[PDB]
Amino acid sequence: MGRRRSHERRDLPPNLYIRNNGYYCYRDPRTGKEFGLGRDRRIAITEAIQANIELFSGHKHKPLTARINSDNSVTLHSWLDRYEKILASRGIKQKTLINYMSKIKAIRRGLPDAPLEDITTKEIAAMLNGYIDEGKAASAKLIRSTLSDAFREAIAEGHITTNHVAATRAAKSEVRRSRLTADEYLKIYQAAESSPCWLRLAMELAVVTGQRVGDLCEMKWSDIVDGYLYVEQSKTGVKIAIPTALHIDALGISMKETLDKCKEILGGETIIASTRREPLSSGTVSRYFMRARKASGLSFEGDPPTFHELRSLSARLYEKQISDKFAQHLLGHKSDTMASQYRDDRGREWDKIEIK
Amino acid sequence: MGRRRSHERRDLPPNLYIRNNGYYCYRDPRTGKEFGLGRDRRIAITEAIQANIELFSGHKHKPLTARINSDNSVTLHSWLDRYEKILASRGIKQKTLINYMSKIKAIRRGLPDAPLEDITTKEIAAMLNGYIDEGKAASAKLIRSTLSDAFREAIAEGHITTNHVAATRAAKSEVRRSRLTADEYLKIYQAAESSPCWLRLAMELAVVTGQRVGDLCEMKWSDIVDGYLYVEQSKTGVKIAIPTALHIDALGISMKETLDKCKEILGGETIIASTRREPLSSGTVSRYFMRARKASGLSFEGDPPTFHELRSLSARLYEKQISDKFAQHLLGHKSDTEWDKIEIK
Amino acid sequence: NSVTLHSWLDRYEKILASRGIKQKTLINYMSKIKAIRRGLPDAPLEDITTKEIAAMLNGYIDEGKAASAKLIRSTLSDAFREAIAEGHITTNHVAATRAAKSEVRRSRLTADEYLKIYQAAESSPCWLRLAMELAVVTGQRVGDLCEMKWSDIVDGYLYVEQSKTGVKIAIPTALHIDALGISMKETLDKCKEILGGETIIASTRREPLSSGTVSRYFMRARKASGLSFEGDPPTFHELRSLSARLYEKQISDKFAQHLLGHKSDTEWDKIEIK
Amino acid sequence: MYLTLQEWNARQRRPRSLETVRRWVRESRIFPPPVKDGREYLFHESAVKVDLNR
Amino acid sequence: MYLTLQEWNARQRRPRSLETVRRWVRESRIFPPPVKDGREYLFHESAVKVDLNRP
Amino acid sequence: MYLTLQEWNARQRRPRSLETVRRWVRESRIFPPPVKDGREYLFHESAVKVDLN
Repeated sequence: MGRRRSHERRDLPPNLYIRNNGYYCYRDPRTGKEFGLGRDRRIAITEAIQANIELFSGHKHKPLTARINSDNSVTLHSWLDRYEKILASRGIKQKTLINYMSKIKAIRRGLPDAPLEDITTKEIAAMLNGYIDEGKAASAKLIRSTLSDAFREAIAEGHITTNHVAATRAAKSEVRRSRLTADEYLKIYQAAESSPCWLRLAMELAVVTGQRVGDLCEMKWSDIVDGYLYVEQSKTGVKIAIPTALHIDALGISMKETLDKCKEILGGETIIASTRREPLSSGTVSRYFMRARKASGLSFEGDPPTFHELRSLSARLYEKQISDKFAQHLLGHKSDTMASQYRDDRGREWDKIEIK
Repeated sequence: MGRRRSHERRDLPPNLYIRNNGYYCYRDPRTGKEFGLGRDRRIAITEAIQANIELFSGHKHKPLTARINSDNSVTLHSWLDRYEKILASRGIKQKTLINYMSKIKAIRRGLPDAPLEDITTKEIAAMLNGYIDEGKAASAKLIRSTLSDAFREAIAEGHITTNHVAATRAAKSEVRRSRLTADEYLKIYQAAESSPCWLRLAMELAVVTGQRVGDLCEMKWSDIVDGYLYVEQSKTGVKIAIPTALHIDALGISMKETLDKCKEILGGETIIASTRREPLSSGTVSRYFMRARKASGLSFEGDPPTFHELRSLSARLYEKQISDKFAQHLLGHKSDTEWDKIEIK
Repeated sequence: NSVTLHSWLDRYEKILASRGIKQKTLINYMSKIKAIRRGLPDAPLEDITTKEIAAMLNGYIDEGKAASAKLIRSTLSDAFREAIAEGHITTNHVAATRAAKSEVRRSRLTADEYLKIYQAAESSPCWLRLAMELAVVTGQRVGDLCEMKWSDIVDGYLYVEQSKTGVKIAIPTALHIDALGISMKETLDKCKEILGGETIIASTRREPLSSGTVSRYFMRARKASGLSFEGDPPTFHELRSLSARLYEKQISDKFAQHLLGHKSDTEWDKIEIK
Repeated sequence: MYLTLQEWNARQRRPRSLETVRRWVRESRIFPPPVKDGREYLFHESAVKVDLNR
Repeated sequence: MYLTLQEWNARQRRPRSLETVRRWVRESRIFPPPVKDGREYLFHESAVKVDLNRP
Repeated sequence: MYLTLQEWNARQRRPRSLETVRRWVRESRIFPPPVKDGREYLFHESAVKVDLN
């Protein structure tokens, strides 16, 4: 070219130059233009050096102890962009798709821009374990699973031949979400006086019906017919009818009695509405339930319970109250694996055995 | 050749390529072309000498490592021709064979005609997804399954060695055909007035007996002994005997009354005949049922229900009228395979 | 470079040391690694063939130790799987083999047999008999029975913290086996009079005892009784199996499960009329 | 994991004089820069040399 | 959780002197700055020395 | 980990002149080949003088 080397680029990276005004500008290998970035020297070079994370521009790579096997191909950061175009055609609910994007985004700021047959299993483990040392173990499991299905679909499109991610293991969580007893229940309901009125009503309604907080904010006064409570879960899709004759003596809460309270005080189209006579979100209900938790002053071991824990407390109560098969059909749950993993205590209460 | 030897090649790295502007470009022994390697002298030569020599192992008593030598094979289309012959001797219904050949013709106009040992997993996916984006999801699932079966039988003979079709993924689609109700059937029943008489009788007899439209056209009056109705299903071959005593209390249609109306109005060897008093095809009974759909003026969410939905409607009615074990013992079902009232139990 | 099998097994042990597991557990794996050392030559992982792996594996299967072959095969496989993660090799030549199915041959214990052993434990100290009745009345494991202190008993209860699983239960001091003639209360008080120590089950010197000596001395009284079985003679741990088998026909099945420390469910059934 | 200027020079292809090591930092010939923490640079566990020329 | 003057310096890349760390605190070379409690200083968990100078 | 030109030739059986050894470098007569540090070449401890033709 006209200017191969100079006494100005002599202290600058391949991209980025310096004008006659002491200013610096970084070139663009897509049009041949540039933008002015920096007035200093050690700043423009320390800025036009991370985009420079990809001089492929000479240099190759090799760690301590390893083999060789390569040839030629294309980028990969782009594959993460084409993978998102495939997931949007798999027909997924509008909530699960977002869960995947968040993970793919973490993969972006985790692994270096690199071809696909370059990212070795060791590189994926360095990033994976990085989240484990931070405590986030449940995250590393989802990030690994997602990054695993991405390469699987990649191999099915003539790009890769192996799945290095399948080589590394996945973290094993322990679920440190403490449960909620019946005694701590009244302790929170008593401190829910400073909070709105719909909170206490939806708090008892969430323990008398044992439904999800999401479907709890979807019930209307038209879903009640002949004394039944037609509820259509959105998560699974199961359909059940809850009788308005239920009752919890362990807390002294009647089903019908609780329902009527939401018809006078609250009032509206939905069973649980706001002070403005409007339906609330599933993130605001469990939100205020937290305030009464912290304001209480009680202490636990691990992670404080939640509004969803009310569903668990509801199941444990109905167990000893009536039967076991009763606290299974009401929760809109089937199978025979979670019915037991939802009755446990997880280091809280001793499993006392009685003469029976 | 034209150059044989010269300067700029006295560097020594084979497949070298020092151009006029001092720029090396390693050549590939597959196409003859080359890519820009580097702008250095002792850098590009190193990236060219490692290619010439193919290393892998490390210190041993004479290794092996193969990566060449190959011949003798066949072409896709050619093999796809005899493939159909093997299918004709597999022993299956004539209709099933047609639905397989239909997928075969799709592969022909979907994949080039080159040796079966050249088809890459990429090429296969490029064709499959080409039918997925066109809305033909369920189609790319049958074509993929049929294509994969053509390769396995190919390996069995000794043509190829690996099934590159077993690497791709089969798309999972959701049913689009809507479900018929009990209020929409009454409307269509009224819109079928402009249609022949056998249409009405066909509808009622397809919801009271819950039999396939294909077998409904094969029902003869001789298959009625005393108070039964022997119907040999053609799909699977399940034998059943429907008693002339059933009646839908949700639509007000008795099976006995329906049968008699087909003996006076129609009149023929088959319970469901035409105005000419002769058997009608299975594609005609459903085609005119459609004429009543667009005429009724009822819109659905997706794909409009068909005459087959009358069967599904028959089961969903008997399921609440009598029992569930009855519905499964009418449509021809063998084994088990919308709000459950949860009483205090 | 830096390859070889042994060199990896040394960097592999440290990896398991950070896995965060029980002490005895980590030792079990180490004993398996040492066996692999003297079972396979010292050469690169990419050189080890599936044949040599099965040659060593089957060698332990023919000797009669089929159970050991399963763990050694399951452990050696994990080493390679973690080796590939580092980028050492590319394939796990251990996933091509097949673990030998081993059937448990440790005979069970009956009521008649237990009575014959308890009486034969006369020559033995005065804590074995107490350990027997206790292990059958509580149905607990020998490991926790030695870590039981008199402070655990609270208002007619028996707080027991299982070491193996970690389950927490409380066995009331009101139980009684109706087949051998043993009472929970009468058994505990019999230990406070005879023994007399900090732990429910102590030595003649009023000091806690190891869980390896409780079942060790039990063996002596087993071979001294003169009873023949089919396979491998039952052990002290069998008292736990005999305990449940008795309580299932003494009270209920849901009681035996809660006593042992189980949570989930996991011979001659009767064909009812309905 | 961060190392010192002395510990870093010990884990390289060829250990040179401390003077030369300090020079590379000043000339910005290592990705990423050491970043002076008090009065002694702190190399990154992945900070390798790059070398320029004209 | 708040670490002390000694505890914080005992977790840095290179442990220094107690008087030295005290100097940074006065030079605001500690981001974020420690909090006065009693007689000693309490640093933040993610507290790290920085350079407030642009040559 | 590596060995200088002198430290490598000194271990040889017939230590030749520096120039001659430097020539076996440009002629790739040494495999595994040596890498250039700054001004000197650091061969491998197992590097041998492969004399071909």
